[PDB]
Amino acid sequence: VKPGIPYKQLTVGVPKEIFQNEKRVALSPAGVQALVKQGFNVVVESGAGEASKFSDDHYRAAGAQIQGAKEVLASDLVVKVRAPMLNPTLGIHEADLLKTSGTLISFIYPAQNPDLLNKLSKRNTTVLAMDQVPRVTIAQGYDALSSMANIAGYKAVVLAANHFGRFFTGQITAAGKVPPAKILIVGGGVAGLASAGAAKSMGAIVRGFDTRAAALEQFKSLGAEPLEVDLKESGEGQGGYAKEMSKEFIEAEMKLFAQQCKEVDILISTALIPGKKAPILFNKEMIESMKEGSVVVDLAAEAGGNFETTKPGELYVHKGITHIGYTDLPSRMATQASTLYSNNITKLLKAISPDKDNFYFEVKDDFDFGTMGHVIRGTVVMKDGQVIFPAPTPKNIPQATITPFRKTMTSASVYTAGLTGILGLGIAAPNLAFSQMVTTFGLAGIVGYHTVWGVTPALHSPLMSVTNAISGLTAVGGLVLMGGHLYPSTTSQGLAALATFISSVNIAGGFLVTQRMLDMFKRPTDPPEYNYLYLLPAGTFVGGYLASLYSGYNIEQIMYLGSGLCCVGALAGLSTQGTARLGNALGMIGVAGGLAATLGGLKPCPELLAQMSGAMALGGTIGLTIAKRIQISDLPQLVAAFHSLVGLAAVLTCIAEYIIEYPHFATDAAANLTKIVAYLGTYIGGVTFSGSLVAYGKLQGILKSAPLLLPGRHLLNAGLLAASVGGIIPFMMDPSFTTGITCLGSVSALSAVMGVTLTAAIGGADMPVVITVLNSYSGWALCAEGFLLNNNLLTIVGALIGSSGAILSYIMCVAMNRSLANVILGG
Amino acid sequence: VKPGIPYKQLTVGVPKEIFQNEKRVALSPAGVQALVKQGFNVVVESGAGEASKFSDDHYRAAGAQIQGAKEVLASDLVVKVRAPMLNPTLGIHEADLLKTSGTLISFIYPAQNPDLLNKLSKRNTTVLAMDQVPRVTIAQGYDALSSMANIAGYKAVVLAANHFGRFFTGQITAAGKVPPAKILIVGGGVAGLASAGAAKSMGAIVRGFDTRAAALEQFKSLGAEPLEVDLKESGEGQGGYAKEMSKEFIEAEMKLFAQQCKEVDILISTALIPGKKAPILFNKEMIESMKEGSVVVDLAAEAGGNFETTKPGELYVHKGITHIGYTDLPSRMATQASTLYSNNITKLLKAISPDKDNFYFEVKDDFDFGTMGHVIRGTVVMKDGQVIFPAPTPKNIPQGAPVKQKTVAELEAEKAATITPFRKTMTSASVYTAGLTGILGLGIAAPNLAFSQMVTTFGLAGIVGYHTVWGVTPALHSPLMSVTNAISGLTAVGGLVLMGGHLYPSTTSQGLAALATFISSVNIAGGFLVTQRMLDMFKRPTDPPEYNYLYLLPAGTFVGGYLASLYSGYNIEQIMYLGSGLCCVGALAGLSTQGTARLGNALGMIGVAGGLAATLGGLKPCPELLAQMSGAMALGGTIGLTIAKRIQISDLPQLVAAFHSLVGLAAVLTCIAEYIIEYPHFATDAAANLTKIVAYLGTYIGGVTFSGSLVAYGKLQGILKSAPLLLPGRHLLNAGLLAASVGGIIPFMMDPSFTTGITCLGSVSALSAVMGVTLTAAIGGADMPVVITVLNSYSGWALCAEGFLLNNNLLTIVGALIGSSGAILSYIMCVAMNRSLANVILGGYGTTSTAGGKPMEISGTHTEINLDNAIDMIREANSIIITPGYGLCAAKAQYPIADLVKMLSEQGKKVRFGIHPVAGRMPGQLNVLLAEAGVPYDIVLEMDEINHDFPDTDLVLVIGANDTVNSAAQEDPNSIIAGMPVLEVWKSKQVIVMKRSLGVGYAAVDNPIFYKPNTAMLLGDAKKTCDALQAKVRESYQ
Ligand SMILES: NC(=O)c1ccc[n+]([C@@H]2O[C@H](COP(=O)([O-])OP(=O)(O)OC[C@H]3O[C@@H](n4cnc5c(N)ncnc54)[C@H](OP(=O)(O)O)[C@@H]3O)[C@@H](O)[C@H]2O)c1
Ligand SMILES: NC(=O)c1ccc[n+]([C@@H]2O[C@H](COP(=O)([O-])OP(=O)(O)OC[C@H]3O[C@@H](n4cnc5c(N)ncnc54)[C@H](O)[C@@H]3O)[C@@H](O)[C@H]2O)c1
Ligand SMILES: NC(=O)c1ccc[n+]([C@@H]2O[C@H](COP(=O)([O-])OP(=O)(O)OC[C@H]3O[C@@H](n4cnc5c(N)ncnc54)[C@H](O)[C@@H]3O)[C@@H](O)[C@H]2O)c1
Repeated sequence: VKPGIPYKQLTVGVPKEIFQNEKRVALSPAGVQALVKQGFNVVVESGAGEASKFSDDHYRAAGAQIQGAKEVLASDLVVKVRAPMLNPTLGIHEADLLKTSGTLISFIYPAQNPDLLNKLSKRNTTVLAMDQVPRVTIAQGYDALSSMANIAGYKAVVLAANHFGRFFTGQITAAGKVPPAKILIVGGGVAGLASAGAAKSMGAIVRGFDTRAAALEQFKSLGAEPLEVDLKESGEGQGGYAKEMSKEFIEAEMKLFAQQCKEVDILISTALIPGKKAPILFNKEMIESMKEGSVVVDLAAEAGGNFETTKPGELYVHKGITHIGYTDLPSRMATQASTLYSNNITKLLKAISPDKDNFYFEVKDDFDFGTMGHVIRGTVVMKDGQVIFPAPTPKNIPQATITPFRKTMTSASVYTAGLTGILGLGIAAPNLAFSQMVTTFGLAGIVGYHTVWGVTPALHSPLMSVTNAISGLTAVGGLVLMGGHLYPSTTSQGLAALATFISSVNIAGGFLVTQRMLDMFKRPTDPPEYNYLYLLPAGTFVGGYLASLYSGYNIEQIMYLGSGLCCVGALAGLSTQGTARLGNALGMIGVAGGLAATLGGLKPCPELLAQMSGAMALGGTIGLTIAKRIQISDLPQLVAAFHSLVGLAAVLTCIAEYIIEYPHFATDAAANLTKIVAYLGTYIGGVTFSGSLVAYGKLQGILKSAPLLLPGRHLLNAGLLAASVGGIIPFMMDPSFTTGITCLGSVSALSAVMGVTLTAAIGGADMPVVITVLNSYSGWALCAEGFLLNNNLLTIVGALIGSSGAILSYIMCVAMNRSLANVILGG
Repeated sequence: VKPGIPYKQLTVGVPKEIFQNEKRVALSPAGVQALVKQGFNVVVESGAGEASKFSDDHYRAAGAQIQGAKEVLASDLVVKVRAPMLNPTLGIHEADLLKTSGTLISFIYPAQNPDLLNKLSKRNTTVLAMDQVPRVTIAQGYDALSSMANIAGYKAVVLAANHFGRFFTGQITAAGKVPPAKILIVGGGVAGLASAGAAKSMGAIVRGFDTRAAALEQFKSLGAEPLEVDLKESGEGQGGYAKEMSKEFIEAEMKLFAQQCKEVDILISTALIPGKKAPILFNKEMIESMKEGSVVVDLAAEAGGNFETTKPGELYVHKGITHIGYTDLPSRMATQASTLYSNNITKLLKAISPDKDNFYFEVKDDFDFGTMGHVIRGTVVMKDGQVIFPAPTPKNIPQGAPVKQKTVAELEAEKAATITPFRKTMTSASVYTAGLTGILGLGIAAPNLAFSQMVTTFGLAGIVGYHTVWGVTPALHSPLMSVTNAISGLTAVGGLVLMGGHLYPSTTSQGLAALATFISSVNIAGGFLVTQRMLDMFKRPTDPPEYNYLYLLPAGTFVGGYLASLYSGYNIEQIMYLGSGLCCVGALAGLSTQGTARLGNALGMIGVAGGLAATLGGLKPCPELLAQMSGAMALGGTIGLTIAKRIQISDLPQLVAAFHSLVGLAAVLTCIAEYIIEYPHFATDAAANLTKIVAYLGTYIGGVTFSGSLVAYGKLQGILKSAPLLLPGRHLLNAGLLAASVGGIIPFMMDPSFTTGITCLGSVSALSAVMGVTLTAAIGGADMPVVITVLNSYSGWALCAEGFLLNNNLLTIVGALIGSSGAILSYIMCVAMNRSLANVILGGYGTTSTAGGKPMEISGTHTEINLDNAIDMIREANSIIITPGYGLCAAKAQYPIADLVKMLSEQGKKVRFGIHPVAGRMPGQLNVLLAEAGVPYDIVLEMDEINHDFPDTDLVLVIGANDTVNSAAQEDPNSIIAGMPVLEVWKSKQVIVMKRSLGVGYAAVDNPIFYKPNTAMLLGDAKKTCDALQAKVRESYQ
C-alpha cells in the first residue's frame, strides 16, 4: 500500500463566491479537464462562471457535474478564491458547511484572520494558503499574487485611458502636432512593470521610479526613463524586498515627485512595503499641481494608499482630476483572471503529488531553500486543526601591463632600427646599380603590401595559382645564362637549360589551373562574356614590341615596367570576384611580355634561339598535359605540386651564377654580394623545394593529417639554422673553388632538411596557409636572383609576390581566430 | 486702397455648445493665440470651455474677452461646432441672436437641413460649412470629418477594451500562455485605419476588409490580414468614395463574415456609403454565433447602422454580447476633439484670406480642379443670404491616368540596362591596350638607361601614393593637404643644385635658383607648423600624455649618421634619397588612424631634413656658398614660421591656396635656370632633346599652378568678386591658348638658337599664366575649393617634372605622392556631388543626373516657432543629431555649439554630429573647426556612418545648410541637384532649421524639407541664437 489515497475516491469542489461584487471563479473549464486527466472528480456549483463568462455547458462537457450549494462545500477539496465568510443567504458561516478534515485551497492571509483560523480549527481540517507561497525559482509557475498583480497593472493602464481625454501616441498629421501623454510609475514590481510595458507599447513615454537597483534596470530594459534620487540610499530588506525608508529619503523623494508632478499626465503609484501600510508619497497640495484632465491611479488602496486623497472604491473628481482608486482590480477582468488563477492551481496540484494516484505531499519540518519541502512547509497554514503559520528559518543558504610610454619608445625603436638598416645597406653598396635596384625593390615591396586586402573567402586558392604562375618567372635566370650553340657546351649553360626547362612547366600549368579554378564559379545563368577581347592588349603589347626590335629600338626596361604593372594588375583584379578573368588575362600578358623582352634581350645565335625555343616549348607542353587530365578536386592539391620545382629552379640559377662568375672574382669590385646573395638564394629555394614537397605529400594522403612530433623539436631547428648561418663564414673571401662549391652543397642539403622539419609537423588544416608561406618565400629568392642578374623585372615581381603571399597568409590566419606563431612553431 | 475690412474692427464670437450631451468647444486656448496674432478680437461665452477642461483663465490670459451669451452671438463672426438650434434656456432660435448679415462657422449639413437654411436666408448671412469641404491635396489641414473619424476610430478601440474580458496583447507568462485577441474591421476609411493602428500597436491580430483596392493595401501596410472574396466586382464608384454593390456580392460578403464571425472577439464596422443609409452587413442570428463575452462596436449607429441590432445611443448585453452603439464617440474626448477642430478652423481662416489685412475672400465660378477657388466655391453654402449649395463642376479636370512616381535612383538602374556585357568587356579592354601603347610610346622616347629607370620609379611611386591616400582618415583631409604643402617644399632640392657662386650670386642663373630656394623654404616651415597646430586640436583632454620628443631619436640617428658617413668618405646620397622617400610615404601612411597623426608629421620632418642634408652633402661647396644657402633657407624659414602662427584656422584655405602658388613659381624659376645653365652641352649630348621637352612642360605646369592659385586666393579672401567672370568666347580662347601652348614646342625644337628658345620659355610661361587666370575666374565662388585641390595635383606634377630634369630620385617619389593625393581629393569631392570635373571647370549646367526641363514645385506651408518651444523641445528630446554647414563657421558660431553639446551630454543624452563631405570651403575643414571649438573626435561622424540612424532619432538641428539637406536630390528627377548624396534629415521626428530668411544659397530655389509637417523654422542669426541657447540651457539646467 503506497502512502496515499487514490484519486477516484476524491472530489474537488468549486463554489460561487458570496462576497460583494466578486466575479471570478476558482476554476476555468481548462482547469476542469485537468485533474480529470489526473484523476479527481469535479463538482461545480450552478451559478459559478456566469459572472466569469463561463456557461455550465463547458463544465458538463469538461467532466464536472453541476450540483447544489450545500454539498459543493461538503467535498474533499474545496477550492475558493476568497476566504470563507458568513453566508447571508443560508444564514450560516461557510466553514460550518465544510466537511470534517477536508482540504481548503484559497487566499487566507492568516495573520489578518484569527477567527477564521479558530473556526477552521474547530472543523479540524487542513488549509493551504495561496498567498503564503514562497517566491523561489521553481515555484514561479504557480504564483497567484504575481498573476493578479500583472492583471491589475494592465487593468489600471487600460482604465486610465477611457477617462483621459487625449491620445497616448501622438502623430504628426498634416493638420498639426499632437504631443504624447507622459506617464509616471511609482514602484517597479510585477504590476508596475506590466503597466510600463502596456503604456510603452500603446505609445506614451514612461518615467518610472523605484528604490531598488534591479527594478530601475528593468525599467531601462522596458524602455522607461528611471529617476535617480540625490540621497544615495539602499533599497533592500532581508533579501530583495523593500524596507521602510528614512524620513530624509522620504522628503527627498517627495521633493522629486513635486518636481515631476507639474509635467506628467498620468500618475500610477503602486508602492507597497511588506507588513506595514502603504507609504504616503503625495500631499494634497502636491497632487493638485497637475494639469486639468489628469488621471491619477492608486493600486495600493487595499492596505491604506499612497495618497492623502483616495476614497477606496470611488471615482470622485477632486478638483478637475480623476481618482481611480478601486481595491478590486482583478475582479473586473474575471474572464482573464479565472484562467491564470486556474493555471495557478493546476500547476500546484500537479507538483504536490507528482504520481499516478496517491495525493500525499509530506509536510516535513526540515527544509533548506529551493527544495519543494520549503514550499510545502510555507504553504500549509493549518494541518488538522493545529496551526503552523509561523514558518521556521531556511536551512543552509538563502542564496594595462605595457605603461604606454613604452609604446612610444618601442615604436621609435622600430623606426630608428629601420633607418639604421637603410644606412647600412647604403654603406656597403658596390656601385650605382645596387642603389637603383634597392630603390625599385622597396617601391615594389610597398606596392605588393597594399595590393591584396579585399579578397573573398571563396577566393583564397583561386589567386594563389596565379602567384604560382607569376612565380614561374624564374625562367629568365635560365634565359640569361644559356649560350654557346644549340647544344649546351658548358655546365653553366647546362644548369641554365635545366632551370628554364623545369620552370616553364610552372608557368603553363599554373595558368591552366587558374583557368580551371575559375570555371568552377560559372553558374548556368550567367551572361556570356568575351574573353578573347582580352587578346587585344597582348598582340599590341608583345607583337607590337617586335617591330621595335625590327626598327632597332632597344626596349627592355620599359617592357619590364609594363610586365610588372601587368602582374600588379593581375593580383589586384583577381581579388574582388568580378574581375578575376581580367586578372588572369593580365597575368598571362605580363609573363608573355617579360619573356619576350628577355628573349630579345640577348639577340642570340639562331641555333641558340632554337635551343631556348625547344626547351621552353617542351616545358610548356608538359605543364599543359599534366594540368589538363586531372580532376577538379585535386586543383589546390596541384599548386604545391607545381610549386616544388620553382625554388629548385632558383637554386640551380644561383649555383649557375657561382660557376659563371668565379673566374671574374680576382679583379672584381662587386665580388662579395654575388656570393652572399647567391648563398641566401640557395637557402630560400631549397627550403621552398622540400617544404612544398612535404606539403603535397601531406595533402595527397601519403602522410597523415597529424603533425609528426619529434624529440628534438626546436633544438633540431636551432642546430640546422646555426649550421646554416655558420655556412657563410667558410667562404670569408676565400680563393678556393672547392670550399665555395661545398658550401653551396651544404646549405642546399641543410635547407632541404630544414624545410622537411618545418613543414612536417604541421597538420593538414593549415597547409593552405603553408602554401601561401612558401609562395611568399620564393619571391625573395626571385629578388635575390634579380640582385645577382641586375634585372628589374625579377626584382619587382619577386617583391610583389613575397609581400602579397605573406599578407595573404596573415589574412588567412585572420579568417579563423588563430595567430601565425601558434600555427607554425607548434604552440 | 485695398479691397477689404481689416481684422482690427472685425471680431469673432465663441458660444457654449447647447446641444444635448455635447462637450466640445470650437476654439482652444491654443487656438485663440492664432486669430490674435492674425488680428481678430476674440470674445468667448463665460462657460464654453468648462466641458472640455479649458479654464477661462487660459482664455483671458490667452487673449480672449469674457462675455455673456446674447452678445457673443451678435458678433461679426460666430464660430461653433454644431448647427445653431433652438435655445431651451430661453425659447428663441439662435439664428435670431445672430448679428445682421454676419458670418457663421460650423457644420451645417445643408442637404439634410433646408429648414434651418430658411432661417439663415432670413438673416442674410454668409455660411461656411465645415463638412462640405472637398478633399483635395491642398486641403489636409482643414478636414474636420477626417479628424472626427480619427478620434472616433481610436476611441472605439480604447472603449472596446475595459468591456472585453481578457488581454489584447498576450504573452508567455510563467503561470501560462494567453493568446492574443482577434479583431475584425469592416471598411477602411480613416476611422478604420486609426482603429487598425490602435489595435496593431497594442499587440492584437487585425484582419480588416474593404471593397476598394488601395484600402486593403493600406491595411497590409498597417500590418493587417487583408481578406478577399471569391467574386470580382469593382467597388469604386465615382471617386475615392465607394458605391452600392450587387445583391449577390452582398450575399457572398455576408457569407464570408458569417464564416469568420464565429472566430474573432472584437469587431468594428465603419461601412458608410455616401448619399443614403449605411448598409446592413450582419444578421441578428449571424451575430449571436460569437463567443460569450465578445465586444461588438458599431461606428455607423447615427446613419442607420451595420447591424439590425443596435440601439442608437446605449449599451446593452444581448445574450452575452455587448453592443456599443454610441452616436457621439468624439464627444467623449472633448479635449482632443476641441484641439483638432480648433486647428482645422485656424488653418481654414489662415488659408482663405492670405492677404495681410483685408480679409477679402471672393467666391468665384470657373475654377480648376484643386485650386483655392474650388474650395471657396464648394465650401460657401449661403453667400449673402442666397443659396449656392449645388456646386458647379470642376473644369479643366485632371486624372486621365495619374501615375508617375518616378524616383531618382530608379533612373540610373534603368541606365545600367544599356550596358551590355560585351560593351563592358570591350571598354575595359580598350583602356589597357591604350595604356600599353602608352608604355611602348614612353619606351621609344628613351634616350638612355637613366630615363627608363626614372620612368619605373615614377610608376611605382604613383601606385604607392594612390593606395596610401585612400588609407587616410576621412576626418583628416584638411591636415593632409597641409602636410602635402610641407612635402611640396622640396623644390629647394631643385634650387640648391643649380645654385652657385660665392657669398653673392654671379650669373643670372645662380640668382634665379636662389630665389627658388627662398620661396620654397616658406612652404616647409609653414606646412609643418600649420599641420602641427592642426593635429593637436584633435587631442582630447583625457588622452594619455604624448611623448613625441623621442621621435628626435631616429632623426639624429639618420641625418647625423649620414654626416659621419660623409666625414669618413662614402656616397650614400642615392640611399638617403630612398630613406627620405620612404619617410615621406610614411608621413601620409601613419596619418590614417587618428592616434598616429603626430607620428605621420614627425616622419615628414625627418624625411625633409634628411633629403635636404643629403643634397647639401652631395654638393660639397665652399663655406662661402654653404653660407649663402644657409642664409637663404633660414630667411625663408623665418618668414614661413612667422606667418604660420599668426592666422586663424578658418583662414586656412587662403594659406593653402597661397602655398601652391609659390611652388608654381618655383618650378618656373628652376626650369629656366636649367635651360640657361645646360646650354653648352646640347650639341654634344644624346639626351639633349629630352632635357628640353621636360624643361618645357614643367614651365607650363607651374605656369598654370602659379597664376590660377592667386585667383583662387583672390576670390576666397574677397579681394576679387564672388561672381564668376564669364567672357563672350571663353571656350575658344582657352582652347586657342592650349593650341598655342602645344604648338610652342615646334619652334622650341628643330632650332637650336639660344634667343629663340628662351623666348619660347617666356612665351609658354606667359600664355600659361593667362590660361590659369582665364580658367580660374570663370569658375564661381561656390565651386572654388575644386581649384584648391586640383592645383594641389599640379604642384605635385611640377615636382615630377624636375625629378626627370635633375636626374634626382627623391623628387619623383615625392611628386608622385603629392599629385596622386590631389587627384584623389578632387575625385572624392566630385563624387560627393554628382558633377563631373569638366562640368565643374568648363561651367556646364547643373549635375550629371539632370534630366530635361520643369523641376517640381513646392506644396504646403512652413512652421515657425520661438526660443521657448525650442528649449522645451530640446529638453524633451533624448537623441540629437546636429548637421552644421558653412554658415555655422561663417558667423563664428561653433564656440556656443561645443559648449551646448558638452552641457547636453552631461544630462545623459546621445548627441552627435553628422558632417557632409563638402560642407565648408575645403575638404575636411569642418572637422578641424569642430575640433577647435572643443568637440571630441569620437562624436563627429561622416555621411556614410550616420545615414541609417535618422529614423531612430528624436531631434535634428540643421545649422546653416541648405543643399546638403535638400530632399529633392532623391525625389525630383528634374531638380538642379538630383542624385547628389545628401543627409536624410526628413526621416526623423522633428527638424529645426536655423537660417536668416527663406532664401537660397547657391541653387535650388526652394528646399522642400522646409514644408513637411514636422519641420520647425527658427529664423535668425546663428550667432545670437546659438549662444542664447547656450544661456538658456545654463540658466535652466542650473
Ligand atoms: N566644401 C567644398 O569643398 C565645396 C566644393 C565645391 C563646391 N561646394 C559647394 O558648397 C555647397 C555647400 O552647401 P551647404 O548645404 O553647405 O550650404 P548652402 O546650401 O550654400 O546654404 C548655406 C546656408 O547658410 C545660411 N547662413 C549663412 N550665413 C548664416 C548665418 N550667419 N547664420 C545662419 N544661417 C546662415 C544661408 O541662409 P540665408 O542665405 O537664407 O541667410 C544658407 O541657406 C555645395 O552645394 C556645393 O555646391 C563646396
Ligand atoms: N521568482 C521570484 O522569486 C521572484 C520573481 C520576481 C519578483 N520577485 C520579488 O517580488 C517583488 C516584486 O514586486 P511586487 O510587485 O511583487 O511587490 P510589491 O507589491 O511589494 O511592490 C511594491 C513596489 O513598490 C516599491 N517601493 C516600496 N517602497 C517604496 C518607496 N518608499 N518608494 C518607492 N517605491 C517603493 C517596491 O520596491 C516595489 O517595486 C520583488 O521584491 C522581487 O524581488 C521574486
Ligand atoms: N488622395 C485622395 O484623393 C484622398 C486621400 C485620402 C482620403 N481621401 C478621401 O477621404 C475618404 C476617406 O474615407 P472616409 O472615412 O472619409 O469615408 P467613409 O467613412 O464613408 O468610408 C466608408 C468605408 O466603407 C467602405 N465600404 C463601402 N461600402 C462597403 C460595403 N458594401 N462593404 C464593405 N465596405 C464598404 C468604403 O470602401 C470605405 O472604406 C476617401 O474615400 C476619399 O474620398 C482622398
